[PDB]
This record gives sequence, structure tokens and C-alpha cells, in this order.
Amino acid sequence: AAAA
Amino acid sequence: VIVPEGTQLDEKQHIVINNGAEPQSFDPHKTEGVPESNVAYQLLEGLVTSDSEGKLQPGAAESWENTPDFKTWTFHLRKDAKWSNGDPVTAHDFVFAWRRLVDPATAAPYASYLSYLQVENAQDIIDGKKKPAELGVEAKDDYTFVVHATNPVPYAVSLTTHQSLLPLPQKVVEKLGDAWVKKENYVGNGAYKLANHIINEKIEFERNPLYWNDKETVINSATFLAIENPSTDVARYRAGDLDMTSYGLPPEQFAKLKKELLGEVYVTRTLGTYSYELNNKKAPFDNVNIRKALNLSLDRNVITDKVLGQGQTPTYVFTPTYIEEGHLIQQPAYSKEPMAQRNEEAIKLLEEAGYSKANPLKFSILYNTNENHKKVAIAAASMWKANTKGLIDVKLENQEWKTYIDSRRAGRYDVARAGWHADYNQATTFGNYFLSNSSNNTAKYANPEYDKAMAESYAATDAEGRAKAYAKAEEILGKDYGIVPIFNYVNPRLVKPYVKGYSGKDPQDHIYLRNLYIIKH
Repeated sequence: AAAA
Repeated sequence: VIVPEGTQLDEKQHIVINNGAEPQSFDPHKTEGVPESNVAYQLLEGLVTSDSEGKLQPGAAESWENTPDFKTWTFHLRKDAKWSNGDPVTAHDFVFAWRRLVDPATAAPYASYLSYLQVENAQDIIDGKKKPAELGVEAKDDYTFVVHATNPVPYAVSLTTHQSLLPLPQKVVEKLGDAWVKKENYVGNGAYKLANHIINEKIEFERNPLYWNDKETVINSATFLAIENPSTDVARYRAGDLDMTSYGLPPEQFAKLKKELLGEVYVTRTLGTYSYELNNKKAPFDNVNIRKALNLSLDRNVITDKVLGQGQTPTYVFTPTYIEEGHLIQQPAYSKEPMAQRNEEAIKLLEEAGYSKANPLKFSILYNTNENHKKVAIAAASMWKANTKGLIDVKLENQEWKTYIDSRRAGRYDVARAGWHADYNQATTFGNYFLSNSSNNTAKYANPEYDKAMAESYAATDAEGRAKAYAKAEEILGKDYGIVPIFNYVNPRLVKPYVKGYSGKDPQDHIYLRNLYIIKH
């Protein structure tokens, strides 16, 4: 998952 | 059950959490980020889910098993489980959702996930060669969902916890199309439902009374905020206006926050890597020599020790080496050279590539609006200029989260800040990212030898064999300088003393509202  | 006996629960059971950004979408087939997954996980529930420490527990499936070859996975669904509108949850919903994920018409950023699971025909469907109905999953009956993989995937169950493999309400989505996701239309099988959504302000959740496990849910309502800057997150926390920060805190405040907020500062060691992604198909980053120069001349210890200093650990590979089956991955040789040697090598490579003080290498670092990212980018820009004696000149470019993700996916970037958090606690959640054909691969990295190394893992018959194949893939990726890995994450957060059920021990650092409770005293 792409991390904020 | 989740509440220790005798505990004085508060009456209201309301919580406010910073979710960090406005999500792209509430449709799990249209998203790829943490803000999005944090929303999806409240509204929907997949085969398997997790507790507050990240341990796996039954979700929509109450039982499951595999064949001894690790290729057939059978899930036994709950016979009385319902969607929030009263419709039954069945294996058909799972068949429907998983087909929709790989359906080219869906254009899902995580299409590749069912390819990672080695599901029969998933890749062929993604590639337009077979129809979505040819996917190797089936409803053997209304409550039995069977997954058929072409290769052994012993870590299969852990994959099924991901947002991309959440079920969707077939009856609703078939009727409404993409519009099912609007608040008036949304139907889910999770613990909460959407009460309100104001873009750039808040998402309000309310209890889903038709959730199968509603009787063990404690939180009645929650608000997710969209506060981009850690300092603003901390300010709202300290004003008493939110209960749990997002997973960034201001480096310069960290020490004093630990001193003043006793037992409110949590730091989770997570399976994550922070990188600068290089656009491998955009000049001049198509040149291995320049990708190598950027890697040699970036001092990771400056960022981890001086800019952040919260427990982030330097790394020079993509995969966290502490992940399961990651242990044979080696840090590259240059990482052990003194910076003086590295920097001398970098300067030579840039001069060979025709850069000078007068004509430096110029590019922009794209990052999502966030003061902590800005600080890291300023430090990177500063190191790259000084360490190469003026041969690199770096501009910063911040975009709102949604826009930033779009820009990365569209290839409209030179160098982008990038964080990857594990989807499941096994090395391939990182290794799969850099397959040539991965829908997650926004770097546009493609090496047939990398793909071949990864493919050998499915010919292995044990953990050691898998771990060797993953080490060889990472070696290849390292020799290509495909990206600039910087650190392995920690996730610092503030959590109020009256919030219970947050562990600080979940390697994926999920927050499920159904795992939390507010205490009185």
C-alpha cells in the first residue's frame, strides 16, 4: 500500500 | 469480549482520528493508498482480518484450509452474515469482487494483486487474453469460496486481508455501477457505515448494526480528519480536538512530546520502506549511471539520524530485511564505503554524463503535501548539491495526495517520494512490486532477469529456497539502481490515554475502529  | 472485565467504559464511544489526506475513492478497486484502505477497512471485511497486534483472525470466513501443495484455498463463509442493506453475504460476492479487480474495464491500480496470489488466469485477464469469468475462483456453493492457484503460495491467507480483496455487494454494484460508492448508495459488510463525507474536512462513520459481529463492536461513531501536516495534527491533538494522530510527528517536537505526554507517544516498528522512486523511462533517469550517482551521493544517516531521528533505520534495498523470508537480502557494497569515496564516484559519473556546476543535473522531487516530506526533500536536495560539488540542482514540487498518486501513476515525474507498506507479512509484498508487469510499478522498472529471479521462488519447496530467490531479485534491482531506498519505517503516533485497543505492535499499523474502546477514568 502507498504510504501517506 | 475486547474490554477487560470490570473496565469502566465511557458512555458515548466516539473517537476522532487523523487519516492524513482526502482519499481518492471509497471503492477498494480504485485505490492503492493507506488513507483509502483506512476507510475501506471500516466499511467492508474480507475473508480474514486482524487484531490490534496484526495477528490474523476470521473475518467474513469463519474457517479455511489448503491442499498440501498450497495451490487450493477453500474458505467457509458465515451462513447468517449480511450486507448493511440486509442482502446475504455469499461466495458469489467474493467471485464478483475478485473478477472486477482484474477486469481491464475496472482499470484497478491493484489489478496485479490476484496475479501475486498466482490465481489461475488472473494475469491473462489483466492482459485482455481471457474474460473475467475465467478467473480461477468459484462459489462451490453459497457459503464456500474456493481459490485455485497455479503455483504454491503458502502465505496465501495473509494476502486475503488486503483492501483490494474486500468483497463488494454484487446486487448493488451490478445495478448502480461505479456510482455504488456514493454515500447514498454505499453498502458494506464491515463494522461501520458512512454517515457523512465533506471533501477535505471529514468522514463520519456510524455503527453498521447488520455487521455479523456488531455485538462485540464498542465504538459507536468516529470521525476521520484529513490533516496533511504532522504539526497541525499534533496541535489539534493537544487542543483535545482529536484522539489519535496519523503516523507522522514533527521531528523537532518529538523529544519534548515524549517528556510531556507520558504513555501517549507510540512508535510502531513497521514493514515499510521510504524511497525516492526514479522514473526509469524518463530521461535522464533511463541512464543507469545517473541512477547510480544519485544513490552513491545520498547519505541515509543524515535523514534518519538528523532530519527525523524517531527510530527510522537507513536502508539501501527495497525489501525490509526483517520481513519474513527477507533475511538473505544483503545491503549493497557501496553502503559500506565512506561517503568521501561514494561522492567522488558520483561526481565522476555525473561529469561523464555531461553535468557541471554551470550545467547541473536539474530535476524536481514530487511529494505529497506534508511538512515532514518537505523536510526530507530539502535535506536530500541539499545533500545532492553539496556532495556532488554543485552538479545536481533539485527543485521541490508538492501536490495534494490524490494529485500526487495520479502524477506517479501517469509517469508525470522525475523523482518521487514513495513509501511502500507491506500488504502481508512476507517478502513478496515488496518483491512483487518491481515485476515488469506489476500494476503497482510506477517506477517503470523492467528487467526480465528480475522477473525470472522472482519466478524461481514458486519452484522452491521451502522458506530457504524462497528467501534465496528473493535475495537474488533484490541483488538485480540493486545493480540496476532502479530506485533510491532511504529508510525502513517507524510509525510514531500520539494516542490519548482514554483510547484503548491500539497496541503499538502491529507491523502494518492498521486501525480498525472495531478493535478500539474509550475508557472512563
